[PDB]
Amino acid sequence: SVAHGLAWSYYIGYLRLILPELQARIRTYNQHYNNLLRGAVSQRLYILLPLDCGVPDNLSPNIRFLDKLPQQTGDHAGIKDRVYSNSIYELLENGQRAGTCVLEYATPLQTLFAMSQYSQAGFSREDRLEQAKLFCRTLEDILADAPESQNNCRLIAYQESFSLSQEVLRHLRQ
Amino acid sequence: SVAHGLAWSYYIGYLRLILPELQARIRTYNQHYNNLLRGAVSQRLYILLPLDCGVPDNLSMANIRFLDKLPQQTGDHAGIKDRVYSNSIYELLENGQRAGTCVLEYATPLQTLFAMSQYSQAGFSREDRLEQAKLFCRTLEDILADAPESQNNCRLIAYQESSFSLSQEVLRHLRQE
Ligand SMILES: Nc1nc(=O)c2ncn([C@@H]3O[C@@H]4COP(=O)(O)O[C@@H]5[C@@H](O)[C@H](n6cnc7c(N)ncnc76)O[C@@H]5COP(=O)(O)O[C@@H]3[C@@H]4O)c2[nH]1
Repeated sequence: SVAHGLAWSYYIGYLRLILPELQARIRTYNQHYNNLLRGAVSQRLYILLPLDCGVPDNLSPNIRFLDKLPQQTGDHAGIKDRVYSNSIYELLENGQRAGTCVLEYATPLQTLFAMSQYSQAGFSREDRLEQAKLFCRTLEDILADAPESQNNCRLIAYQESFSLSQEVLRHLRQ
Repeated sequence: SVAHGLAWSYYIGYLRLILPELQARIRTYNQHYNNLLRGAVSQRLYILLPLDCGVPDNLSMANIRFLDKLPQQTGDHAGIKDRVYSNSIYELLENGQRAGTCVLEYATPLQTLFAMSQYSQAGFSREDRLEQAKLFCRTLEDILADAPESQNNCRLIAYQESSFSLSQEVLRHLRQE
């Protein structure tokens, strides 16, 4: 299926590569690049999984972009020093800072949305919802048995006055 | 199907983003005379599509010699600000002498197909892999044929496996202006 391939590519080509190094990158940021009065970046990659596949290019009102982690580079598929970058976000609640975390949308959901938009893909909006859920289930089952493993990332799936900050804060507060 | 999603993934999240800016990046590189004294970088992105899905991480080691990187291109995508896209320049040797210079890379989704055939949890046989790899290439060509970003700035190089010369494979396409 469509979602089966997207989920395995998200793991094979991304999570498997950046999860084993995420802990070292976050500890580097907290010790050197963090401003004096800014909070420790929580561990773990928080992955946003909107089932409607609505992915804005700019995630950054209670979610404010702070900074980027140090880059991770590697050679892949003949591209020398392919760069992997992640963004740190501040989470506001009642005007007060409630958390800071590495946060991003699952990029394959943008592919599912584009396929529903383009007639040549032959892919309906109903197909999109079924495949989005199937993507999330496959990714969870992959991570459950993955050595790089689910303990470096949290999947935040949700369907849609929904508040995205409160959704992430609920996961960030255990 | 598996290949259907990977092809659209390759177009939506990569080719449609870098192909419209590729010509201007190569031109800027060729405008520096110390770069050009090596040899000029040909236009177009040359995409290697081995049907067996054997994709090494280092193509230079695998008559194909890494030269330099093309200046990076950045953009904001899915909440990752200033995501970095990079491409590499290779010179192709023939009888010990440089015969061509081009931007060259494997299609990264073929490594997903390979890894799926390797992992039992994917439920994906080697027969499945060959079928989907051919479906991937056809679906990618049909997308590029109708893509406004267009296939006039990229070349697909599909092949399988006697001595096989990848450098000669690319050189045959590179010499077809
Ligand atoms: N050669 C090459 N250089 C690149 O910079 C690049 N960036 C993307 N792609 C390929 O285009 C297609 C779609 O791009 P994504 O949705 O962003 O990647 C999807 C995306 O779900 C995720 N991902 C990969 N790199 C990521 C990154 N740097 N940041 C966030 N997510 C990423 O993991 C998938 C597999 O990645 P790749 O298997 O490396 O190949 C991709 C894919 O085939 C690239 N291909």
